[PDB]
Amino acid sequence: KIDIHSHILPKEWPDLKKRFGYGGWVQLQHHSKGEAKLLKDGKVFRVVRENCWDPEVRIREMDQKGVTVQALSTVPVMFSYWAKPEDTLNLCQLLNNDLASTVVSYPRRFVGLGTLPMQAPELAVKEMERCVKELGFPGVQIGTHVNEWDLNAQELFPVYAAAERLKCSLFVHPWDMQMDGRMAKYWLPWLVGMPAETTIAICSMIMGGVFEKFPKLKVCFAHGGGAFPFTVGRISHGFSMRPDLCAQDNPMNPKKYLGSFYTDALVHDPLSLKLLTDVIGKDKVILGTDYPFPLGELEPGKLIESMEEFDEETKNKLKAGNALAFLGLERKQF
Amino acid sequence: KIDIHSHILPKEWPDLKKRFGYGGWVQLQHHSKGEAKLLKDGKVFRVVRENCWDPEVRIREMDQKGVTVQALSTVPVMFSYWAKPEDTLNLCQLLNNDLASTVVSYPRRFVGLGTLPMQAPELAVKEMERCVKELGFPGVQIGTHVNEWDLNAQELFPVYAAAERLKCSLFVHPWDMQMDGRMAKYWLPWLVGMPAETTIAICSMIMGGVFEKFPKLKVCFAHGGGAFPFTVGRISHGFSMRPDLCAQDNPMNPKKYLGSFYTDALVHDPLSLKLLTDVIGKDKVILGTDYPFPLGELEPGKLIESMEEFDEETKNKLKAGNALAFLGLERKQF
Ligand SMILES: N#Cc1c(-c2cccs2)nc(SCc2cccc(CC(=O)O)c2)[nH]c1=O
Ligand SMILES: N#Cc1c(-c2cccs2)nc(SCc2cccc(CC(=O)O)c2)[nH]c1=O
Ligand SMILES: [K+]
Ligand SMILES: [K+]
Ligand SMILES: [K+]
Ligand SMILES: [K+]
Ligand SMILES: [Zn+2]
Ligand SMILES: [Zn+2]
Repeated sequence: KIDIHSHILPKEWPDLKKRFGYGGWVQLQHHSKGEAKLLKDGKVFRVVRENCWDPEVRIREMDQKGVTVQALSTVPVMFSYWAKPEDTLNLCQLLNNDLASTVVSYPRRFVGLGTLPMQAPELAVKEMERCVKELGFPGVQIGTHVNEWDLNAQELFPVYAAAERLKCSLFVHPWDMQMDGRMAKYWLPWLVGMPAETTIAICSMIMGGVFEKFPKLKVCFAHGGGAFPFTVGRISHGFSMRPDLCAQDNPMNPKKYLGSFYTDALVHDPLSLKLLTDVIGKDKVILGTDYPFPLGELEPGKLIESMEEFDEETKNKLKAGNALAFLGLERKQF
Repeated sequence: KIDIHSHILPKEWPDLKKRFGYGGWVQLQHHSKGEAKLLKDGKVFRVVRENCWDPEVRIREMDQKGVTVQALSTVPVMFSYWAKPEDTLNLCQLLNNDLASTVVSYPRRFVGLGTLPMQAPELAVKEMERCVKELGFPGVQIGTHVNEWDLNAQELFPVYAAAERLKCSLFVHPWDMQMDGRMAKYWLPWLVGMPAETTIAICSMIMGGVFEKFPKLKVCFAHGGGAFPFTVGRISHGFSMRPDLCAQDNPMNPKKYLGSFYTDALVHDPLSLKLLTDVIGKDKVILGTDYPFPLGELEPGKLIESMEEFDEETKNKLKAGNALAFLGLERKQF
C-alpha cells in the first residue's frame, strides 16, 4: 500500500561545482535512453534507471506491485552536510521544490519528505518551516549524524523543537559511513556500516534525552533500526551497569522508549521481521522498500503477506496503517 | 554447566614499558584488598575485583552460580597486536603459561584458551602449537581483526590451516573498535562497537572463503555474533545483488554458512536468544558469561533456563553440550 522508504532525484540539475565554487558534489548524466550515471567530480559510482527521476515510470511500477502511495525523499548522498551552510540550503530548496512539484502532480500517489541544511540549525529550522507551511510536506529526511554531531548534539535541539512544534515527522536515514580502510570491501558500508549507523543514531537520541525532551516528536529509523532490535538487551543492560557513562544526559533506561519511535520493515527475513514487530511494536513498524535500489525489497510487501503469524489487522497496519500515523495523515489516497 | 566466555589476568606481571622499550601497555596495580586497578601508562580505565585473577575466588563463585567449568581466556586489551611481533609473543608466553598453571591447579573447573601474536602469523603458529601440545589448551582467543587485516586476509591463513590440523578451536572476541571521536560517549564502543566488530568478522570469514577452505575449523564468535543473526537477511540479500563486490573470493551465499560456526548466548534478552537459536542453530549456541565483568551475565544460564520455548534437551546443549562439541572435549568433568 504505502512505501515509506523510496528515493527520487530531479530529472536534471545544474553543475553544482559551478553554482557554488568548489567540488565534492553529485551530478547526473543521461548517457543513453532509460539509464543515467551518478558522478562525483567525474568518477562514476553508480548507474540508475528511469524510475529514479521519472514519476510516470514510478506510477506504472507502483500499480504493478500494488503500491498506493510512495513517500518520496532524496538520495541520501545529496544531504551535503559537509558543504558550506548557505550552499546546502540552496541545494535543499532546489531538491524540495522538485519534490513539491512531483507531489502536486499526483497528490493521490505521492507525499514529500524534505531535506534540511542540518549543519546550520538556524537555517534548517527555517527550511523546515517552509517545507511544512508552504510545500505542505508531512516530514523531512535527515541523516543518522551531521559531521561530528550525533543526533544527541544540543546544537540540533532547536531543529527537534521546531519539528515537534510544526508536527514535522523525521525519517532518520543512515549515511556517511566509513567508505575506505577495512570497509572498502564486500559492500561492507552498505551491509554492516549502515545498520551500525542507525543503531548509533537510536542510542544517541535515547541517551541524549531527545525522546524525553520532545515526547511528541515523531521519528522513524531506516532498515528496521539497524541492529537495535537485536542488541537492545546489551544496550539496556549496559545502561544499568554503567549509569556513570550512559545516564548523564538522560537518566531513563533505553527500554523505556520502546514504542516511542518507528522503524521501517526492511529486514528481508521473516525471523528478523517478527523480532522487529515483537520488540518495536505492531503499531511502530512501517513498510519500506528503498525503491528503486536493488538492495531493497523487490516485491513490496511480499514479506508481510507471507507472515502467517500476523492477523489481517496487523498486516494492514504494517502495510499502510502505521505510515498514516507516523506521517500524521488520513486516508485520502483511494 | 560450562561457561565458554570468561576472562582472567595474572595476579602480577612486570613493567612492560621497561621490558620492551616503549609504552602503550596494560599494568595491574593492587590498591586495596580484594580490588585492583588497570593502568594504561599510569591512567586508570577500570577497577577490578579479586575474582579477575584469584582462582580460589572464582571456584567459590562458580560453585555458588552452578558453573562446572570456565574456559579461561585473557582480557582482550592484552591482545597487543599493535606491538612488535617478538614483544607480543613474549607477552603471549607470559599469559599462556600463567593460564596453564591455573588449569593444572583445578583441572576439572578450567580449560585454557591462549592468546597469540596475530600480527606475525609464523610466530602465532609456533606459539599456538606450543599451546596445544605443550600446554594442552583446546583452543585460543583472537580478536575480530589484526590491525588492517580482517579475518579474510590471506596472511592469516597459516593460522587457520594450523588450527584445522592441530584440532584447535577459535574463540573470536571483538576488540580494537574506535574509542574516540563520535564513539567516545555513552559506552558506545562496548554497546555498539563490539557487536559491529563481530558482525564484520563473520562477514570477512564467510566472504573470504575461510569456512569453505577449512571445513573442519571450529570457530566461535562472541556476544551472539553481534548483529549477524538479525541482519543476515540484509547481508545475504546484498551478496546476491552485487556479486561483483562480495562474491569475488567465495561464490557461496552467506546463508549456506548458517551452521558452520558457533556463537555464545550472551544476548541478555529472551527474544534475542530465541532468534539466536533460530538462525545460528540449537547445536551452535554456547553459554557465555563475560565473567567477571559487569556487562556479562550475573547468573549464568538463568536466561536459558527461563526459556519456556526450549525443551530440556536444548537447554543442556546450550548449557554445556555445545561447548564440549566446539572445544572438542569429552565429559572429563564428572
Ligand atoms: N560504493 C558505492 C555506491 C555508491 C557511493 C559511493 C560514494 C558515495 S555514494 N552509491 C550507490 S546508488 C544508491 C544509494 C546512494 C546513496 C545513498 C543510498 C542509501 C540507500 O538507499 O541504501 C543509496 N551504489 C553504490 O554501490
Ligand atoms: N572505556 C573503557 C573501558 C576499558 C578500556 C579503555 C581502553 C582500553 S580498555 N576497560 C574496561 S575493564 C574490562 C575489559 C577490558 C578490555 C576488553 C574487554 C572485553 C569484554 O567485554 O570482555 C573487557 N572497562 C571500560 O569501561
Ligand atoms: K507530520
Ligand atoms: K556539524
Ligand atoms: K579443540
Ligand atoms: K543464560
Ligand atoms: Zn534508503
Ligand atoms: Zn569478553
